[PDB]
Amino acid sequence: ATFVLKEFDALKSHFNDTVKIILQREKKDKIEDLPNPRKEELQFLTAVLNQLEAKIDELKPRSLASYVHVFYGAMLLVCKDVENNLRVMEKKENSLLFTRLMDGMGISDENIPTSEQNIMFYRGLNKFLNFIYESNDSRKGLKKEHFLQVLSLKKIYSLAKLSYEQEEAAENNALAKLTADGKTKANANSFHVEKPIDSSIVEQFKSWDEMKGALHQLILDELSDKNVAKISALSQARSAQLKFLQTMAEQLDKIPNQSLEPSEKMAILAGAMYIVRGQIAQEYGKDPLSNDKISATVIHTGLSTILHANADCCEDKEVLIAAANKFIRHMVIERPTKESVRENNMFSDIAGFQLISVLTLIQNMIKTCRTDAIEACVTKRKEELEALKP
Repeated sequence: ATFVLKEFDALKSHFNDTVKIILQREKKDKIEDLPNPRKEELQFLTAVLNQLEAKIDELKPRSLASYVHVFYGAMLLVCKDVENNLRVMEKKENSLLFTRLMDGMGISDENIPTSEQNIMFYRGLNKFLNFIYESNDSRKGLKKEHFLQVLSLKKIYSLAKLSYEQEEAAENNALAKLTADGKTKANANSFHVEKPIDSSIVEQFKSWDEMKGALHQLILDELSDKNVAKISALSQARSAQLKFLQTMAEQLDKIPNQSLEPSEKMAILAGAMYIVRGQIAQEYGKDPLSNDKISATVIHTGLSTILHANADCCEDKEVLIAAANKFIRHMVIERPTKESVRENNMFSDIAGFQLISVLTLIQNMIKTCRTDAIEACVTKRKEELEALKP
C-alpha cells in the first residue's frame, strides 16, 4: 500500500470548508478581513484554486492528475509557510489551518506522500507559477494582471522562493536514495530533446567547433599557468573538473547531428561549464552562480568569459544548466521498479568525481535562477507601482 491522492473535487470542497471554518471562528465575512499571515495564506490557495479551475475550462484535460498535483503542492507549501511563521513555543499541531490542510490531503503520521509524489507536487506547482509572467516567460516580467495579484509583492516572492526550495529538497532526497548498481549500458544516440533550444540563447557561443576550441585553449592556459604538461598533473579537484569538461565534449562530439543538433550540444556543454564554474566558486566560499571576479583561477575566470556569465540572464542560465542535467541523467541514471546510477557510465574513469554532488549542485543552481527571476520581477513591479503614486 502506497499513498493515494485525494481527487480534485474532494480537495476543493474540503478546502472551501476550511475557509468557512476559519472565517466563522474569526467572525469575519471574507478572507480579506482576516489578519496576516492567515489572510495571504488563504488568498494564495484561493487564487491557485481559481486559476486551476480556469485552466480546466480552457484546456479540457482528459484527467485532473496534474491539477491535483499543483493543489497538493500549494497546500503543502502553505503548511510549510505556517511552520515558518510560528512564534514563541507555538506548535504546528495547534494550528487550525495546518491541521485542516493536512486532513484535507489525507496526510497523517502513518500515511504520507511518496518521494515521487512530492517531486510531482512541487515540479507541477513551479511550472504552474509561471502563469504569473507575460507569455509564461520571466524575461518579460509579471503580467499586468496575473492570477496572484491579490498578494503583496513580498509574499509572492517569499512563497515562490519557498516552492523552488521545496522542489530542490525533494529532488536532492531522491538523488541521495539512488544506488549505483545499474547494469545497463548507456546509449548516447537515444537521447533526444523535447523542445528545440532557442538558438538565440546559444548564439553567444558562435558554433560547436569554436566552443570546443575555446575550451581547449582554456585548458592549455591552466596547464601553462601551473607549468605542467597534462591535466592529470593538476590538483585533483581541478584535474577532475577539466577531465569532466573534456569528457562531456568528447561524448557529445560522437553523437550524429541528425540525432542531436549542434545547438543542443552547445547548450549541454555550456551547462557543464556552469557546473565546473560553480564547483570552483564553492571552493572559494561563493555561491555557485556568483558573479564575483575571483582574483586568480584561470579556469573560473575563463569559464565566466566563454559563458558571458556576467552578462547572461538567469533564465538563460537555467535553460543551459537544465540542458546539461537532462543529458547527464540520460547517460548515468537508468530507469524502468527503481531508478539507479549505472555501475559503468561516462564518468566512471574520472578519479574523485562526485556524481551525486554534481546532480545536487545542478538542483541548487536551478533553484537560484528561479529565485533570482521572481526577485527581479517583483522588484520591477514595485518600482513601476511607486512611480505611479500621486
